[PDB]
Amino acid sequence: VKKTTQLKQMLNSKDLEFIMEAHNGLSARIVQEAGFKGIWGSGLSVSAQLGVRASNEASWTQVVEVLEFMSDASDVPILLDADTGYGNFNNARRLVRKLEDRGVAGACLEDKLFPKTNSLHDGRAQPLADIEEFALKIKACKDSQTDPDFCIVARVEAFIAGWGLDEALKRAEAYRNAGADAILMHSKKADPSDIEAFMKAWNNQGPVVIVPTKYYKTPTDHFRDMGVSMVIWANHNLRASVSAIQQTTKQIYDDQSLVNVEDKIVSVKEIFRLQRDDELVQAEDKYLP
Amino acid sequence: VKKTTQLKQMLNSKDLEFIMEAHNGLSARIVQEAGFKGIWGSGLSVSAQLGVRASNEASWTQVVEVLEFMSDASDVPILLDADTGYGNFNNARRLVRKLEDRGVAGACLEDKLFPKTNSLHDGRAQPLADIEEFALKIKACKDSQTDPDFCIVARVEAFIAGWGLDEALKRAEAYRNAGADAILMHSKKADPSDIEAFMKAWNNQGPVVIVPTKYYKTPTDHFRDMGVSMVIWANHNLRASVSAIQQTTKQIYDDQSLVNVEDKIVSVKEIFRLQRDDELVQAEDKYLP
Amino acid sequence: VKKTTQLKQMLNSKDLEFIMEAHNGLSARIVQEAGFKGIWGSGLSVSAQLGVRASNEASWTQVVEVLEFMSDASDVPILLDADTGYGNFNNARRLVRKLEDRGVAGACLEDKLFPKTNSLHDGRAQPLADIEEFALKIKACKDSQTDPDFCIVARVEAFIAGWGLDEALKRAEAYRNAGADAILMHSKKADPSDIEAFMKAWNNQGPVVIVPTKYYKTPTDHFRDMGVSMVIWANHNLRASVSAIQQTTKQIYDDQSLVNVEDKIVSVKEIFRLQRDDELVQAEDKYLPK
Amino acid sequence: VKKTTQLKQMLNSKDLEFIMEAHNGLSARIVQEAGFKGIWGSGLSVSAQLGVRASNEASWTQVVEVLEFMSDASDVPILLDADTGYGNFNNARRLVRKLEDRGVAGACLEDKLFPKTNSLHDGRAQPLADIEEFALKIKACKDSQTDPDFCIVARVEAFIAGWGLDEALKRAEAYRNAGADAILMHSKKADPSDIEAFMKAWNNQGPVVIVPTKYYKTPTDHFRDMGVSMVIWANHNLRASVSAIQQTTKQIYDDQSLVNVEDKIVSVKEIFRLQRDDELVQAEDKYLPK
Repeated sequence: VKKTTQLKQMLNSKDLEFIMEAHNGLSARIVQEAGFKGIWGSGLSVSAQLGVRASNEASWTQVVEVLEFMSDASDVPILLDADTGYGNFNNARRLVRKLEDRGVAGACLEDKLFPKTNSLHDGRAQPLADIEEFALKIKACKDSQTDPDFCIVARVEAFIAGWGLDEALKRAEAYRNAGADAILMHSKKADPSDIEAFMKAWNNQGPVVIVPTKYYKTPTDHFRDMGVSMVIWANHNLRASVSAIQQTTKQIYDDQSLVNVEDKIVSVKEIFRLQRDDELVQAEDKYLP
Repeated sequence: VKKTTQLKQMLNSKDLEFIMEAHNGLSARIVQEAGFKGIWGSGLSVSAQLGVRASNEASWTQVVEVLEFMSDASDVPILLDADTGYGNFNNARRLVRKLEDRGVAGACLEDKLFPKTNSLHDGRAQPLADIEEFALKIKACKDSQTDPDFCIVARVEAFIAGWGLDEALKRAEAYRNAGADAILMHSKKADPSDIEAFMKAWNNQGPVVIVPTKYYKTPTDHFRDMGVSMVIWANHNLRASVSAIQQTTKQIYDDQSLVNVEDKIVSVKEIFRLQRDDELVQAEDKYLP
Repeated sequence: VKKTTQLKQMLNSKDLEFIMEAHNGLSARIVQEAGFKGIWGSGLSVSAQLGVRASNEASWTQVVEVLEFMSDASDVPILLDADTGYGNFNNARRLVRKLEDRGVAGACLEDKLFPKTNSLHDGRAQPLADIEEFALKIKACKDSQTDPDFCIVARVEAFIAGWGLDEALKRAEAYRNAGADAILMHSKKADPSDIEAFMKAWNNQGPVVIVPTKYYKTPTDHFRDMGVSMVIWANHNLRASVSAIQQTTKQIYDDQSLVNVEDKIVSVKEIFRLQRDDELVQAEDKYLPK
Repeated sequence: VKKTTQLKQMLNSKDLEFIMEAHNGLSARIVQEAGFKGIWGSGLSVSAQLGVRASNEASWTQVVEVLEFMSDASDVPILLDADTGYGNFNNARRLVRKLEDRGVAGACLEDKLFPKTNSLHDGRAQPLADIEEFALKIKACKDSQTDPDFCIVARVEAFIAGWGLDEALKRAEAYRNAGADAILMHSKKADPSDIEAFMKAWNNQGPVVIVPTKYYKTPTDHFRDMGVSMVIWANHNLRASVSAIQQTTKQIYDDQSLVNVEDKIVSVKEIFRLQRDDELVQAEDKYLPK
């Protein structure tokens, strides 16, 4: 079954689904091997592994190539955190076609104003992309896909930006009506109130995706009770990697020896297995004289 | 001081120097922050993070771009594990110019036959690149660099391939005479005998670089006693990352919650700091109205 | 009707087919609008447009990227001249998988030693890739396609390398038996004698592709008579482009004016048409608020 | 003499300078061999050769990559038409840093709204990027160059956008004050009236670059009289290339022969020369065993 279809089924299923963040081919393979039915191509993680910020410093094609390697290394669908589509509807649909061709299952586009044009840090709510413009962007992507199952998730930034439930609902409905396959409802809060308020008002007009990072103490059954469709574990592999690399690097730096890390890290043979080195060995014996 | 010069000084200094493996921009930054004077752009790690094998599946330009991101994220020199130069002398010197332009400090080229043309698994020693050909490849790289301090490290595979000290010495001397800035003498052994045998016979004709991965129990002072110039901690950040990602992924998969990983990984704010998010914030306040 | 299938039908059709060289997205669209049923992604042309030599200087992914834009800009199949596959069978199949993914219809691989290991130029015949190695490379490529109709064309370098017909025949049969969709038989003669000799000895064991650049005075019907499946017009758009650019640049350099070129070149409106600018104009009208 | 410096001296020289458009490594080398002291990395040409529209469809890194091959194939400075910098000041400076690193000598940024947010076509004058935003973008670019001589040219869209001379002057002064090495003043008229009006009001506050594509009948000496620093021949190699490719492809399509093109296009030997194939031949002789 196509990865696009796999993701689409997840978004539309009656069960709470989960997708795990991965930021490179290696990361993607590990997530797949763990049993996750889906991968979250975190915009934060992809940019951070590259050493750059998540402000579209890396080009959209550079992001796409990272995801191409991720897609090549996984059988489960990857939902790409594509920010706002890297431009207008045209850049978004072009991105969609490229993701589609590389095997990526869907793209998550957010209704934030892009790029940042001013710098005002008052208490005001932050203006977002015009609703009709973003709805038309969603429509353009849906209209441009060649795989009817490719998914477009519309991330509503109303709560994050300082607006309220009414703005969140209006945007969610506009994007869902524009054809979004799911709505990712997000919040900056350390509790699930925004999510709760939205789900109550949403009346299940379509699948809802959430990112519990800040309110991670919330019992997962509470999301099920609310009919949430999918949970995204957004950036934990990247955060775990940094801890390990920082710890491993300092230890070696301090010891000028490998004695205190050798027993704490996977073997090199485990690395070869993750690269599927044996498939190549077999291939070499078959295709080389 | 230029990164090339930084690396060159390290190779020629009277002290045992160390460089730590890094496989992406994030990794490179962490190694730098830890205090390492140099970074080892591991061929194994770069390919593995991409989810592919270390058999030049990723193109040389794809490797170069990974290193471009690494170089952009570090001030210390990166010595790239460039396998055999991805082709003949011409591909090697072209690679050298691109690495040079991206800020990479040096390239390590090995005298293995590339690409693998046959598959015979007998006990015979494995044939390597013709000595004159490889020496000429080294010469071409040295002759093509526009930065006189860019470094070319010649990795001698004689011991690994099954040949002995005499072949290792002959190759080392030929490459050193061809202008190699240092000789990386490697072995597959779980003890330092090959390294010991070579250093005894080498009579310090030039800097020697080693990779203690398999004989990591060896006391580091023993390398100093032998006059080794540099130690490469080859792949430990990649191996540490995989352990963390595998552990973190399984935990979340099992718990369907973040409660058991949140306290074990770096915060998201630590990720922003590694991306130098504050420099951008400052820049936005200065360059945006 | 996938491009792969289109190219495959052309190779297996009963008529002499023709593919025109193109080296970028722009020339690919022009070749298509001209009515050509196929495009030749020339190694000489693609490397030349980039300003590098045709010796694997640009990486295979940079080449694939050029081909991606060409594929996007054309509805007809593109057959890429992929040298030897940029490495061994593994590099070759990964290349095929990437070309498939981007809409490229086929790849032409040649059996020469790669990369160059020595510079001896004595009159001797140049050694080629080991017949079995290359045959297995072809098989590895066929075995790894996800699209059954993707085409692998095997170019035999025997005549060019100095070997005779026997060796040209041996290699071709070997590559055909390995699964090549067609054999590209080439020679460095200014006459079609190597081709006539091979076609006679071949005995229609498979579609044969030729490049008549050097023996261009040979009537095309002669190729139909020999039962040649396809002809490649290998590099004339690149050569024509260079002539035009040199003359135009020279004219402007000398005149310090555009007066003597403006009437000899396409208008800017034609460029916009070739870019399909109007489609975007239409899309903005539909997808951007008023 | 770095390319950056070369381009900068041209912008600040007392003579009317000229840069020829090129869109790939091949045309860049041709422009150079013709004697042009500079190259115009046209946004129209680069996007067109790729077969896409000039609306930021190809990513900035794909554009930079094309420019990298162009830089490698030329010894004279290339001024890249970088639209608006592909985003805000941050995307613009990262672009400048990458262009510097690859040998590109300068970047031309324009003050139009990017990307397009709406499709209203009422007669109204089109709004542009906020003058302060763009000025700060220019400054951010100047502030981030590692090479002091890298050039930032600011293209003013006021006349084209429907605004008058006052606004064209306001923007230009603003961008010049921010540190632009030159101002590219453009108009969509078939006469140089907008340029004459601006040059008169400008009062030589800085080098001015123009593109006389639309008013090409205007004597070039007239631009010298106005004190114009540089002229850009914006897209004639691309236009000439398209003419040549269409004719050549058509000729071959109709004749199913190369007979009527072989004598009208450059020989293959000229392509090898342009690729500098002989240098590689010489290098192999020296670096490959016998």
